Amino acid sequence: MNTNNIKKYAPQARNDFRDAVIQKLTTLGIAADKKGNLQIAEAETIGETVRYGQFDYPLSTLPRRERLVKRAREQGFEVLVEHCAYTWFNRLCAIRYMELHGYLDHGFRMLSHPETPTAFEVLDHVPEVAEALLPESKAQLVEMKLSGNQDEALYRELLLGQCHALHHAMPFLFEAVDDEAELLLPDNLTRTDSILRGLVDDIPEEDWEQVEVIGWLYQFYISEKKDAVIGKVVKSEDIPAATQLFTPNWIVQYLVQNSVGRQWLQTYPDSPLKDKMEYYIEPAEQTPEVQAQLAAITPASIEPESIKVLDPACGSGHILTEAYNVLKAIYEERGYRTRDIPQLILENNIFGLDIDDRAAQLSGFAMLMLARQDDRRILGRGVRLNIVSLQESKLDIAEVWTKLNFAEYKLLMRTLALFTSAKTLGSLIQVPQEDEAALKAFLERLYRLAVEGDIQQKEAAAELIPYIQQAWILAQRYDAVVANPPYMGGKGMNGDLKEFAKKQFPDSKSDLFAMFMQHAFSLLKENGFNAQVNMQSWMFLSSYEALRGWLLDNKTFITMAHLGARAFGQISGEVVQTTAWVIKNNHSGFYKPVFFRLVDDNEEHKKNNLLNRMNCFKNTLQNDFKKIPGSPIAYWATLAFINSFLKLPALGTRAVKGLDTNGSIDVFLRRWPEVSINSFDALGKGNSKWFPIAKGGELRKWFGNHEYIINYENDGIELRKNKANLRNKDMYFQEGGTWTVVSTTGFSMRYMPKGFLFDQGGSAVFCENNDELSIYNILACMNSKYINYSASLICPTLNFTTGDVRKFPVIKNNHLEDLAKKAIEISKADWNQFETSWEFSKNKLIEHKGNVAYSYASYCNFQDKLYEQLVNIEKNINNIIEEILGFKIETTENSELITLNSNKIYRYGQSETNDTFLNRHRSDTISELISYSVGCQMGRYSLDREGLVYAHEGNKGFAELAAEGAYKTFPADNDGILPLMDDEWFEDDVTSRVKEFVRTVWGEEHLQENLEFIAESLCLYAIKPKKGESALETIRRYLSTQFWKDHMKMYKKRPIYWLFSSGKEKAFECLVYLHRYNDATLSRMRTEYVVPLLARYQANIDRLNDQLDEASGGEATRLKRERDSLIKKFSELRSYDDRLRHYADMRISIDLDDGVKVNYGKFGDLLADVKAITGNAPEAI
Amino acid sequence: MAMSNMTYNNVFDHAYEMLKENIRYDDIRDTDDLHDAIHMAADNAVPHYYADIFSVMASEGIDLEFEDSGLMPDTKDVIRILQARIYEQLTIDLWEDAEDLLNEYLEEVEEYEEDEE
Amino acid sequence: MAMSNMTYNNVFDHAYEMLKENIRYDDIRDTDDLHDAIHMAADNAVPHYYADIFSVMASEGIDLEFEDSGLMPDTKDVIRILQARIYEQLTIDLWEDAEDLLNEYLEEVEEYEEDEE
Ligand SMILES: [Mg+2]
Repeated sequence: MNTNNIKKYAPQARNDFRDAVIQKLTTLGIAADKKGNLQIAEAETIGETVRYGQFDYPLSTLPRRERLVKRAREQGFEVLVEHCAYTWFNRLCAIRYMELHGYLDHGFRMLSHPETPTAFEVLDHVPEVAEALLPESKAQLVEMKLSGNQDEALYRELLLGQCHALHHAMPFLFEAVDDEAELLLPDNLTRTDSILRGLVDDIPEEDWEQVEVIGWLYQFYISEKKDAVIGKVVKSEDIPAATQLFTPNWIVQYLVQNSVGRQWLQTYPDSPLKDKMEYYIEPAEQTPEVQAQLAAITPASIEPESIKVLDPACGSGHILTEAYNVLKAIYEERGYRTRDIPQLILENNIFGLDIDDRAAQLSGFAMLMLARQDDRRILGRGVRLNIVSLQESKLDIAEVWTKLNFAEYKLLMRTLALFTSAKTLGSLIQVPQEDEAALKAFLERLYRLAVEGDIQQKEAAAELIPYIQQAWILAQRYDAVVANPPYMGGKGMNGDLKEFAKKQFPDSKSDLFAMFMQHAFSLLKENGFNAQVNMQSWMFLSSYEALRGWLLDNKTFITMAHLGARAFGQISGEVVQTTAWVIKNNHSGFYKPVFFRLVDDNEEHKKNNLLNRMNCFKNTLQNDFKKIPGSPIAYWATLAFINSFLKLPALGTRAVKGLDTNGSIDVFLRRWPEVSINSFDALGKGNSKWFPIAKGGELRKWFGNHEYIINYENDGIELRKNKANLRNKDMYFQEGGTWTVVSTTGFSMRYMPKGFLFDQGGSAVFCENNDELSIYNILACMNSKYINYSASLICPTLNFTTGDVRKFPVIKNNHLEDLAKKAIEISKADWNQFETSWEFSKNKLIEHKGNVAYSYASYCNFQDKLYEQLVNIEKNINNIIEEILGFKIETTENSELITLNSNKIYRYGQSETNDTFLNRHRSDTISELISYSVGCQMGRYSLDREGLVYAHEGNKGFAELAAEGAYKTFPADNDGILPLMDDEWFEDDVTSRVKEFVRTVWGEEHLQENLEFIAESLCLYAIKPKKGESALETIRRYLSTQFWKDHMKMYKKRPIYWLFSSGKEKAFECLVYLHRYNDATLSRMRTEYVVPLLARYQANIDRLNDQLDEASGGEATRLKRERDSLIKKFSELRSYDDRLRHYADMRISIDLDDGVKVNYGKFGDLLADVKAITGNAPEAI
Repeated sequence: MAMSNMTYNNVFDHAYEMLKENIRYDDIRDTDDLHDAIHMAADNAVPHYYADIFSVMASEGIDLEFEDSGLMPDTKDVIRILQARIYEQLTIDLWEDAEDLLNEYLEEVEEYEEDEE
Repeated sequence: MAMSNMTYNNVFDHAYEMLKENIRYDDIRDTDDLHDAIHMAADNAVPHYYADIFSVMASEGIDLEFEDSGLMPDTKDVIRILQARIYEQLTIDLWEDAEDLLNEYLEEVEEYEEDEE
């Protein structure tokens, strides 16, 4: 509400301000078009009356208006419009705050009339306000009081008089001399219909009682522009606009107490401020050498006037207020006059800088308000202020130093040249110290020329002061820096900024916050304190390894607090992880850093933990982090782990990156089921056209993930034309190990046999020619808990690459080889029990005998035995070595998971765990059996031999196989087309052959029991149970309803058996084998399958006509319904026959090399789910 | 609120009772007049609460596939299709066993005719 | 089984994870090439158990009226229509937030050039 009011009022207020400014400019004669070209109106005056639109401005205002045009020559129209709008908004906010605080000379509110809305309190108190502000015009104002009118700029005249009165001690916002905005006063702005009444009414009274409203106006009022500019990358326009945010006060206090308060306490132990601190952290133990060095370098005592504080990003100014409060407390401890303390603090105790003029003005206003509320001699004398910075430098010469009444000339020219392109470079511009003191004397000369001399001397001094002041401020060599660098994202990467970073230090040129940290270190004197906060993503990246090494080589840590995530109440901030740290400039090799881990804690809980000071790990050195490569400074890691990390050798150049392709993977990579086996390399040697490839997928250990095929004809000449990378064309076709570069969940390594290729996604490791180490030992080590934890710790981002794997330690043993061999054998045995692997041999339910339930129980027992054996082997291999040293508990449940299809948790999701897995799984098994049955009917599999039987192209050579005797126990179809209906009219009905298959496999003694078991098993999960029906009807319903979906899901939208369907009513459905499709298939389907069906429908239609007529009665509703059923089917089948004839007249020839994805769309609206496979809607001729 | 437990058996029992009420009130005497008597009996049986409709389809006793292609509404709302499926199933079930009530009412009215006096 | 408590939020989370995995695996570096990725992510996310579908349709987050008339299947089954509705809802919701992942992946992969070494 209170905070949301400013947010909801900022956009319309800003729009109204901009519209008023542009309207007043156009009425004056300054107009801007879409292109931005100036449209200055002609300055043709008839004489003593300017011919403007509707206003008659005085001639004296004509030159000043020209200055605005001059501004148009030097700055954009939008820039000046925004500046004027901000100036007016700031002035109105300041006067409203002053009148609400009731600290005026006359104590009367100006804009708001108490107990009288939309009026002014000064209207009744005209003489008192007049004599308080402008006595010389009091009587004339009294005359206006006699008129009871003139609500025009006369009120604005009184406001300007009040501003001139306040200019005596507040010169940075209100100016006694005539300003440029006085010419551009909005028309009828004093009227009750203007925006002033809206400002008065919208802003309540309660929200003025807060002290952070300055930050609210700083941030919320500009949030609309930040949202507008977040869409596109900014280059040099919105550098300060997009870097505005509020900083919580408690972290500011914590940093301040550990930066200056800690230094103040360490300067002399006799400081009684020990009980005055709450966030101070006392070091516990240090080596005597560093203690002696600190005692030697620490002075006995220093004066309280030597404190130097720098705030490169003051922002709202809360840090300035906190520093002022701390300094006031210190001076009160020392003992000084309560009135001169603010003066001396503002003189030589508090300093700050920024990039935005608005932030500087707001900070100055807040500081002056605090001084007024604290000091009583202020606002009557005046004092210089240091808030603004990085102002533009004018190139006018021969006039600024002409009135100077003249070594310093060269320095002045140099500092004038430096401040030209200052907005882009921010606060990173530095000035050598040697030219500081004399420059300061130059400033004093300006103070000697500020009031001495005529108006020209004063103007020259005012023009020359700000740059000298900024240079002196930035060249103070402060001893304490407390600031939070802004956050730079994708928009922060600029070409000119990158060039400047390259010109500057390139070690940490990736991000701006690192450069800010480096500059703050540079601008800090010896034995200084630097307390800062930043994001977490600076200690776990390869780029910052050199930065971390430099930091640990030249400086030392003092106190680091891991704020972590869950900050600011978890509002926005997709990356809210952050850390705070305090660094001493002195180098301490054997220091004892102290770390506090407040991660994953809410703000209230984090504050409670900080107050209680728990979870402290002061049990690490500073050089110990150098042991682990990359210096990943961590506090939870024990010293034993660090010591043992370097005691073992790591993998050398045995890791090799995979090959790369530049695109068009759709024409190279295809799945193995959809190509001929003659061209396959793994099966049927003789032609090298297709080769296995490795890419890496989900989590899987020791074996698996064999499902992709690449084209490598003639060592590669087709893809050599592109020549993407062809990386390492020497280590191919060799056994070794493979692992996934992608994140997934964890880290795992799998065996890789001969005749394989590896891609970028899956990187490969090969043993040397005669290396002592063995591949099986490496596989055993890489799947261990220790290596998993090390990999997780080194790269939390989960981006395992070649450079991050060449440092993992490896051990040497002998039992690990046989353990790895047994694990690989078990994994391969588990992987080779499904149809999706090219080593499938036989189903697991037909190799037993007896009853179907007995076979299912045997299968379940076999799976359980495999699972138990692998669990025991994993436990043994974990307990065999375990480094025979210290170890930690299971980091995650993922690191202690067994990856097998037998393990139901890994198969049916690790989250859900219910008893329904005892049913669903069962159903699945039965489904697979049915699929195998079809494989026997189509000729792909046989009950005599093992493995694939026929998978060639064009249905050529099948006659030879049939005559030889491959299919003798269970004969296969000859046409290659399997009909699928709801009647036994055809001899190729799938249900009948399924029954025959079951009877052949399990005899003819308990066929009914087996059929009942199958039907009951299917209805558990696959389909919905019905009221009453036989087993055969359930089988037929499953085949006609829930078989196409399961097959299409198993092969992942690359079907092998294509489905031809008639349409809405299932009048005609057929399955066609892809590998047995010649150019004379459609004609046979039309000839011997469709026409007899039409004849049967016609012969059955008329017979039921007489049946309904005879004995018509209560059954007439039950009857004749089939008569309605057969009417639609006949017409649908006739239309399908017409389409089939049209397509069969054209002899279509297909090629398996193209792939299912393209070949599936060459038959129009004859197949099923054309869009779900090809991706585009089918085209109808 | 969003949780309910209504089965198809409750709907069938309600439809049966309403059919008996209709055949008693309207004095149905011929088989061909039963159609409308059944139709109205179905109309005040399909629930309008979406939770009840979704719970009914997951119960036991109702299939998940239409039998007549002429009873599918031409709309874009999924509630209408489910309601039409329930209506068709109820119509089939009620017409399956409906002559019993008709002949019972006929024999009762014949008994209490009292020689048309 | 019948007492299944599956909500639209779980389906959306699974689809989001699958989309992230697919975009990481395929390494797509353009805005207009995300159609295939989102199609693949949405296809392999809808459930197949009828009880799960009926529990999802009664959850919070998914409406009951189609927005496009071209996505209506032409069949006599009711599971297909519900699955198509869920697929369309998931597609819209995921396409609502899709540029963030692409730009994040691009800016992350930009920092691994190694100066072509
Ligand atoms: Mg055949």
